[PDB]
Formats: sequence, structure tokens, C-alpha cells
Amino acid sequence: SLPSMDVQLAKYQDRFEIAQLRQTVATLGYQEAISFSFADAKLEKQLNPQVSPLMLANPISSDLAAMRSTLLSSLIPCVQYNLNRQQSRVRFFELGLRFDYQNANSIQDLKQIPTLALVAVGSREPESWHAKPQPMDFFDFKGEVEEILAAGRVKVEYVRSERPWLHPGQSAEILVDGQSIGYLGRLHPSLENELDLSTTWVAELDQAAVLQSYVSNFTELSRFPSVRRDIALLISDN
Amino acid sequence: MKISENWLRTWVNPAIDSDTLSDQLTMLGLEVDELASVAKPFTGVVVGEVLTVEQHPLRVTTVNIGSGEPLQIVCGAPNVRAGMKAPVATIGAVLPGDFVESQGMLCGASEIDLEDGLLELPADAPVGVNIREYLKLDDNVIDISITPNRGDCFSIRGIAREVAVINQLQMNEPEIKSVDATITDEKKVVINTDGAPRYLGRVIKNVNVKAATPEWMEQALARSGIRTHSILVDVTNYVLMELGQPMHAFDLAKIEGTVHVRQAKPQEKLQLLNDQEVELQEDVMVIADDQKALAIAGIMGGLASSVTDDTTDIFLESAFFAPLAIAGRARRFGLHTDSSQRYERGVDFELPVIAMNRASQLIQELAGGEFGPITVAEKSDLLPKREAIELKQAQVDQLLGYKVAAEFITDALTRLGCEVTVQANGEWSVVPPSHRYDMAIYQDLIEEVARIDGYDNIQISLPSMDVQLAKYQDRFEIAQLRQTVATLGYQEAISFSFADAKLEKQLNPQVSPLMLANPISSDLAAMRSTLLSSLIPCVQYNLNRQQSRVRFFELGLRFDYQNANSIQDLKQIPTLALVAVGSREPESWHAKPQPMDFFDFKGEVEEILAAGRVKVEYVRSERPWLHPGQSAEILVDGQSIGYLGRLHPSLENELDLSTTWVAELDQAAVLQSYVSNFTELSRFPSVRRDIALLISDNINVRDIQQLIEKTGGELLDSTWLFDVYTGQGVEEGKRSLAFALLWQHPSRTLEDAEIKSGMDNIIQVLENTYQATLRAS
Amino acid sequence: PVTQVQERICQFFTKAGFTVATGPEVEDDYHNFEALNIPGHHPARAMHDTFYFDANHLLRTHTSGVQIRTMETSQPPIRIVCPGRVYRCDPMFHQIEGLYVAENTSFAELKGLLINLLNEFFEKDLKVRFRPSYFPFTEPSAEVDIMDERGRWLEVLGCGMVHPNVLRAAGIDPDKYKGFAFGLGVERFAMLRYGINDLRMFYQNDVRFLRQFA
Amino acid sequence: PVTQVQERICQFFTKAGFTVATGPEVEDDYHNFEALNIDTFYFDA
Ligand SMILES: C1=C(CCNCc2ccccc2)CCCC1
Ligand SMILES: [Mg+2]
Repeated sequence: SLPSMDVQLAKYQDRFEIAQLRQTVATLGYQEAISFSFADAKLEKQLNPQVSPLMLANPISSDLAAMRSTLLSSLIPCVQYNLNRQQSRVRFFELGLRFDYQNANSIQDLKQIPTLALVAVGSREPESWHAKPQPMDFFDFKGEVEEILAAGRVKVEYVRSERPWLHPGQSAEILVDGQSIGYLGRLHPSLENELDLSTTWVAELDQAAVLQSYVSNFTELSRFPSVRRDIALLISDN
Repeated sequence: MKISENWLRTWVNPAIDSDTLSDQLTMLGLEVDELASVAKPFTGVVVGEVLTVEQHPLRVTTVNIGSGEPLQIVCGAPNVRAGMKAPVATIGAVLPGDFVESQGMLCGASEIDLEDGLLELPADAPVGVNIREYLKLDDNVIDISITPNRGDCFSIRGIAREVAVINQLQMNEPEIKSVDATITDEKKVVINTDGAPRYLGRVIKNVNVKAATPEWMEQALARSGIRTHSILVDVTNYVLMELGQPMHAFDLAKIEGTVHVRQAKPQEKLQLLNDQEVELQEDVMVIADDQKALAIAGIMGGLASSVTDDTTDIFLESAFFAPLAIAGRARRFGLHTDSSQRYERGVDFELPVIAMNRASQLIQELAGGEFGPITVAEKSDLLPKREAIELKQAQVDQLLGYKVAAEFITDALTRLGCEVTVQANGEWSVVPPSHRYDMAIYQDLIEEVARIDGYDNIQISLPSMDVQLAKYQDRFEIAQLRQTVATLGYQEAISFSFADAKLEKQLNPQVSPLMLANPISSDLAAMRSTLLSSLIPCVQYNLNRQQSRVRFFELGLRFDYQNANSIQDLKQIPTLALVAVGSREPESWHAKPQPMDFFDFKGEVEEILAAGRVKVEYVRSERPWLHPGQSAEILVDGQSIGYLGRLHPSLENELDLSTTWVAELDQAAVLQSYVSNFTELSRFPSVRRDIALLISDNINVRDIQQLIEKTGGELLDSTWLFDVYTGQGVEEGKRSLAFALLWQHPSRTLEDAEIKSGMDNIIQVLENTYQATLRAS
Repeated sequence: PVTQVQERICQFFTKAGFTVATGPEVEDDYHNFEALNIPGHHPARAMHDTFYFDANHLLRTHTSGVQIRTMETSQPPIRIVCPGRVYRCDPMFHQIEGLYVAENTSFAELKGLLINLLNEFFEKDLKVRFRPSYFPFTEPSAEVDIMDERGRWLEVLGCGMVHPNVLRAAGIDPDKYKGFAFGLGVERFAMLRYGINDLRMFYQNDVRFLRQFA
Repeated sequence: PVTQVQERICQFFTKAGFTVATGPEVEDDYHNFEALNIDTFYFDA
């Protein structure tokens, strides 16, 4: 037999769906990875030396004993898996639950945040006859993160991040309305050598901030031509 | 339809405000589009009687408004004055577009929102009474919108029946008095067709066709949209609006012999009352005699048999014409008359005798004459059948979803004019009235119950269904295609499916465009053979508004009408188009803005095809609207699914465009279903090898790649070109290509003997096949 | 924005049992008129405001052909929504027309499904009005309004219960199966949803206008 | 691959009235065992 039910149209607001997020990140050239929710506590300490990770009571191994405070503690072994097998260019993205456990006095204070991770090593685009393969710089990676954010109608201000595992001069904190929703930037070059990773580009974003609802409002368009003007400032670099 | 509300309330007065009256009609299926007064509001002004004038050509005069002393008003109205009864504003400023010391202006015929300047009233000049009350200017004109199923509601009698049913009143139907026959000079009527099962004709002699037009009949017609002409046409127009039966009067001195209602002879000529000469067909009914033709039956009369100012004898027609025998004939000659539209929707077939008595009594009151007997030409059993309709209480319950009281069902149908007899128990046999042409099945009766009981009394419920997991195969969805193209930097456009034929011929001069028979304009006449014919105007639209960069994509239909011998050979295929003008990326500090090349655009199209697991091969395209050297045809299994390339520079310049990049692809090939099979991965490392070529310039890189992959064998995993050199050291006509060769073995480590054996085999083939010089890095 | 509103209206039915259906835009006369309980020279033709090529080939005035072909080939239950662009001489606009045919349905279920469709689309607690109207393919037929702007009643969609002759002409017994249908103009919903007043911008395709919905 | 399989199994139900429901992966004993009439990775008791 078959069950029966009433045809009721459920409430739905226009939003950036998770499926449309995958299609954008895949269009930008990233492969969806799915790594373990628990990782090694030593690699978790390498990224953030001031981390207090949630430890399993009976882990099957030492490298799967700490609930990942960041998706890098589980994605980096997957990158190293490919890098050790004659793979110059591996680009991953995962969705994506991390476990915030710092400054917590009990396990009920644990925060399980669904996030969007980005890990990219090697050249931006695959090797072709157009140019010699060279790794991305900060603005190649920011141009990809800015489009993922723009694909969800997210207005964002950037500020310098102070996360330990990041290059302090080339790492941004992604703020909306003053509060942070993630980061973007390259790994700290010291961590790149300890992990044998060449130059990596990492980023993490809260899904609740990317997969947000939106509403469009129409504004009138002027019917007369605009005017273009140029200004050339000579200002300090700071 | 327009009707004066005061005329309607003489038939039924529901004792409610005029706003609720229209909302009743609107909620009964007869939507009121507008309810406004006959004239716009203004201050209390009175039509006054002029006493004396003072010459001085303007003209100073004295008007008596019936209060105190006669006012002194100076005006230049050239109409009859000095003793006339004309409107005049006492004091104020209330005109819709206006405002012995000169105090006011002798009010004109116009500028009162209802209209020789300064028209004096006929007679019965009121002394001080507001002109709005004398002419009934505060009456309302209800603009009803009747659907074609309510053919009975095209009159006061039809509307009054609706207002009476919703308010549970009984119509004040004016008792009509018949006119007895004084003379006996009747005519003979013969019905040669079946579209006129009831024809009534009466002869009236010695009528005053040049004098009457009462004020009450002029206003009742004017507020319904009908102007006055002669007196008989006004009488037939009034009885048309009052009861719903159209009528027409002929010149009896111009009807020679028996009156025939027949089908028109093939291409029979006739000059209508609007001086228009039409040639009829054997499909349109006609009113003819024994020689000529007099009138198109039920649509418009002829200029010959028209009642002119030299007419003395008159033959009055009052017939019922079948709707299926009139529909479409009026529009065929570019005609939309009050008689034609009412006959098409359905006129009450029991009205000819009633309308004959009404017009006759009206004629005898307003004109003189000897009334002959009414000639009844009636073919019964051909009249509209009103057979009884079975209707159960279980039917209205299941079709409405809720339960209406059986008391209401029988009462609502009865008030609408139905003879409902309660057969047995709980079941009914409903006989529809003669004026309703929309009652035939039991669904029509249940709609009447919901109409009268109220659509706001329909209870809320939800449909139930069996949840069954429908068939679905994995594919590139349309919503996922929009996301991929939007990430590539394209905005979705929706252009018209029809474009200009000039641009359609500019793109492809050998095109066979599907052109419209009634295009809305010259630039929207031909259905687009390509989406470019409709997207290029939108691209030019932005460019004409300071927009350097515009990147469009549309997912619509193109109409392939080439090499088609008939219209059913048309192929309407859904396509995805891409149009790009300007730089690839918006202006930033990273690089100066520069337009795309073929490889910037190919990289985007390749990713769209890659997003749908589409394997393609590129060959040179031959589209006339493309650059021959930088155009590509996209082939899947040898057959083309689309193209991409640069617009032809001559065509690119004729349209005043920069470097434009166009592409089109069949949606059926892009949004394809797919299935992926897992193949084993090797545990053993690969071996990278390079090959440098010096080959002729006219050897495609793809042809070289598939020859390397073929002669390489199974051990060769992947190949990809990683460098092209065309600088110093390369003879003009050749080029240096550098291929990367990835070697893999499924179950072991590759030995250096196998690879060198494969490389030497590949270089030997490439040396002999293309006469090239090679190396092995 | 027209495709966004079109996807928003369809997703209510898509994830609730209905399947999106599409068809050709150049139709003939039977699937557009004769199969919809229109005898032929009926007043419901209006050959002026309908683009045509021959005498039996025209542009769609509504997406009725897909619903006709679905009934003639498939058998109830039928649960489809039919979006797509249609044409009339005034000129190109989109409208969504749903069709539901099962063993039994009623006017009560049509009103409820339409009410929460209007409520969940506009995301408001609307005041809806059901007026009686006429369509040759429905009986009883209705037209729904919403109290938009300043207390005004604006038509948003027409509906009705599928006429028995429309089911019988497609091979469906009108005694063993019931059905309703509706039809709403997409440009009407898009303007009321986004606050647009000149629908000519929908097809001028000004990149500044399109960017406002991004 | 499991994401594509997951979205295929779910779309059969989402298109048929069902809705997707997710939740945290660190659970308590009541919502994972006690409420269901009842070698597990645990943290505390
Ligand atoms: C309905 C149709 C006609 C297509 N238009 C839909 C519509 C319905 C009711 C009101 C307005 C519009 C196709 C066959 C089955 C019944
Ligand atoms: Mg009806």
C-alpha cells in the first residue's frame, strides 16, 4: 500500500541553498572532501597552541582522538595523502561541522558549528599552455571567497586576523555587522614546512552566514547619463 | 455594459448604498469596472431664465435665477439668449477646468463633464433648483463587465434579476400594454433557414420619424453609451437596453414582396447603414425580400431599407436569432454592434412578443400610426431546448466540498427562474429558464448555488494524495546550470521570442524566418532563429546607457524554420545562449580592462560542458554571423550541439559593438542525465615524461593528442599540452609544442624499459605522420 | 527576477507532490481551444489579441497544451505545474498554470490550496477574495484577489474545477475522476513581491535592474 | 560520492512532502538511547 497525506505548501523564504553553495564552490574548482570529525590532538595543537580540544574517551587511535576544533586538522592529512602520491594540485572543500570547546567549563558549553572549509595548494588553474603553473597569491584566494560570499548576498568587511595557524600579514577576518563569521588567508609558512605543504590557502566560513536568507528590494533607475571622474591620491601605505 | 443606476433601481431598489450595490454585482460574477456619477461634482448652480440684453457686440445680459434681483452677467455666448433658459454659475469656482460688475459666466454646454456654446435648456425652466437635480446629474453609471456565459445580463432586465436575487426582492417589472390591431396590411414572412426559429414583424403606417426624442429616453440611452439619431432607432435601442431583445425598423416603401430570413447568396453584395459595402457569404444570415437584400440578420441594417426623414410606412422586426448562427459574422466584417454581441451570447427567445408590444406601445405614444397584426413566423422544436436537469444533494456536497442547506439550494435556483420539482426524496429536477443559456449540466446548477449562497462561504480544505517516490535519474538540473553560469559572471536575460527580420537577416543572410501574420511592430515580427537576434538589442540597450561591460545568458527557445516546407516542420528547441561584451573581469587594480580572447571564452564554455559531464570535440564553425578563424562547432558523437566564437567583425561593426563573444548550446545536451562507474586506482607511482614537437602550423593540437594517446597504449594514463612556442627559432609556418605524458601501471611499478619503448614508439609515429622533429625530456 | 519568482512559486508545489511540466510555445488550434471545451467560433476566441501564423497555428495564450497532452497520455492521478512564457497582442509574459486530477477533489480543497499558496508566497497574512467568473474549461470557476496597495483588490490568479467535457475529451471519465486547475501571471506576482511598477523593465534587461536582484 | 547518493535518496522524499532534518552530532544519552526503549564513542557518562 501507500501512505496518504494532505497537500500542504510549507513555509519557505528565499535563501542560498546548500546545493547551490556546492555548485558555486565546484564551479570555482574545488572538490568536495569528507574527512573524519575527529583528528590528531598534536596537529590540533600545531595549528592553535592554545587550543583545548574535546577528547574522546575511547578513541581507536591517537590520530583520531580529538574532535576537530577546525576542519583543517582533518583536511590537511587528506591533502598530505594526495601530495605524497604525485599530486601537485589538490583543492578541497568540506561541509563541515567543527566543535568549539575553548573557554568552556562543561561539555554542555560545547558549540558544534556547521562551517564551509577551503583548502588549496598548488597552482590556481591546472597546467596548460597559457602560462607556467604558479601558486595563487592572496587576492586570487580572496577573489574566490568574495564570490562565495556574494553568491549568498552577504555584505562583508575585512580585517586582519590573529589566528595562530595563519600568516599574520596575509590573513583576513571576515566580519558582518562587526562580528566574525570566518577567516581567509594562507597558512603560516612555519606550519607549511612542519607539514611539508608548499604554499596552502585556507578559509572557513559559518554556513549560517553563507547559507542565509535574502530579500530583494527594487529601486528606481535614473534615465539620464552619469559622469565619470578620477582621483589620484599619494598616501602612506599604512 | 453601462447602465444608469437610477434606471436599474426602478426595477429593484435594494435600499442599500451604491457602493454595496456594485460589490453585490461584482461578487455575483458581474464585475463592476467603474461606478461614477453622470457629471463631476460642482457647487449648487441653477439654470436661469434670461430677461434682457444690452447689445454691445461680447454681450451684456440679465438672467433671472428665481431669487431676488436678476443678476447681471456679461458673456460672449453666440447662442440664442434674451429669453432663453440656460445654465449659469451664480458665484464660485467649481468647474473641472475653470473658475454692473461681471459676476459669473453664462455656463456653456461643455466643461460640465457631460455634453454650440451655452446650450439653453429645452423648457420647464426651474426657478432656483439645482441643475444636477433637474437633469439628474447625480445619477450613477455602473460599468458592468459581463462574461460571455451570462448572455441574459446584457440589459436592465438581466441586471435587475441579479440584484433582486441577491437581496431577496422581486423585480418591479413594468407592466407592458399590448397595442390592438386597427388596420390589416400585414406582410408575409418566410424562414428559409434554421438560425431564426422565431420571427415577428408588424407593419405601422404614417409615423412621425422626424420629431420626438423624450428627455427620459435620451438620458437612459446616453448613460448606457448610446447616442440619439432618429426616433425609431432610439425606441429600438431603448427596448434593447431595457429588456435585452434587439429590434430594427425598416422602410416599408423599400421592401418589395415577401420578407425572407435566409442565408446570403455567395458573395451577395449589400451596403450597410454605415455606408460600408460588404460581400456576404453563404454562412451569414440575411434579411431579404423577393429581389434584393435588406439587412444582415441581427447585426446591422442596410442603407437602402433604413428609415430616413422621407419615410412614411415602417415594418418592425422583432426576431430571435440562434447564437450559433450569428457568432463571428459581425467581427468578420469589422462590426461590433449592440445587437450582434447580444445575439452571440444568447437572447431570451420568449422576448420577441414582449419586445414587440413594448416598442409598439412606445411608438404609439411617441409617434402616430395604424398598427397592423403581428406576423408570427415561428418554427417550434427548433427553439432552444430547456430540458430538465437531474441534480442530487450528494453532487453539490462533493463538488463544493461543504454542505449547503437543501432549503437554500431549492430557494436559490427558484429565484434565478428555475422550475425545481422535488422528485422522490432528496433529489431534484431543475428546469432552467428561457433567458439562461449557461445551464445544461448539473455543474452549472451547483455553480449557481455557490454564486447565490456566496463564494465567501466556501469552506477551507486541503487535497489529499498518495506519497509515491517518483522516478528520477541523476542529471544536470536547470537550477544548477543557472548557478554555474552565474559564477562565470553572466546575468540572466529574458528577451522576446520574436525579433526583427533585418537583424535576423544580418546574422544569417540565408535564413528562412518564421514571420508573424499580425506582428505588434516591425522589430517584433519574426520568431528568432537564434537567441542573438533578440539578445543583441538588449546588449545595445545597455551600451547606449554607458555600460562598457555586459555579459548575458538566456535559457529560452529558438525556432528552426530552415529547409521547412510547412509550418508543422518547425523545430522549437530549447537553447542556452551566451553574449559577452567588455572585459572578462570588472575594473580593478589588478589589470587594465581588456576584452576576452577565444581562450577566455572557450574556458568558460568548457566548464559549462564539464559541469554536465558532456564530452565534446571542436571543429571550425561555418555560421555566417561568426568570425571564420575564431569560431568553433561543439560536436558530441560527431553531431553538433552548439557553437562558440567571436562575432564577425563586419557584423560586429554594423551593430556598433566592441569585441563580442557569442555562444549557443542545446539544453538537451547540456542538461543531460549521467551515470558514473568506479574504476580501480593504482597503488603504484606514475612516471612523468615530456615531448617537444616542431610541427606544421596547420595541424590541430587535438589531432596530435589523440594520436599520442592512441599509439601510446594502455600504459599511457594522461596527456596534456603544457607549452606552445612561436617565437625566435621557429620557421614561419611551424610551431613548437610541448606535451606532458603521464605513465601509469595498474598493478606494479613501471620499468624504464617499457617507458622508453613507448616514447620511442610515439616519437617514431609523430616523425613519420607529420614530418616533425621531436625530443624526449 | 521573473525566473526567481517562477522558481519560488514552483518550489511550493515541487516539493509537495507536483511535477514541473513544459511544452512548445507554437501551438495548433485543437490543444489550445477545441480541447478546452471551446466549440470554435465561440466568443472565447478573440483572434485579435492572439498572435498567429496560419489559421491553425498560433502562439500560446496560456500553457494549456502541456496540461492537455498530459491528460491524453497519462492517467490520473495528475499533479503538475506548467510554467512558461505566453504571448498576446498588447506582448510576452510568463504565467504558471497548475493542474490536479484525482479520484475526488472539491471547490473547498481548491480554495485552501490557493490561500496558503498566496500566504506563503508573499509571506503575509493576506485578505483574499474569491469572485465568480467564467472559463469554458471550468465550472465552477473563480478569480482570486488580494488586498494589495492601499485597500485595493488586485487580481492575482484565476481558478476553477475542471469541466467534465475537458476530462472526457482527453480520455478521463468525469464521473470516476475529479479535478481542479488555476493560472497566475508571473509578472503580476513579481511586481507585487518586489515592488516593481513598470513591467517593461522585465524584458529591457538593464544590467543595473538585474543587479538589484543579486 | 556519498553526497550525491545522499541528495538522491533525499530528493525522492523531499519532492514527495518529506523535509530534511539535521542536528548536532554530539548527543546525550536520552535522545540517543533512553527515548528509544533502550562500542560507542563516548566522552563522559
Ligand atoms: C485547465 C486547463 C486550462 C489552462 N489554463 C489554466 C486555468 C484554469 C482556471 C482558471 C484560469 C486558468 C487545461 C486542461 C485542464 C483544465
Ligand atoms: Mg455557469
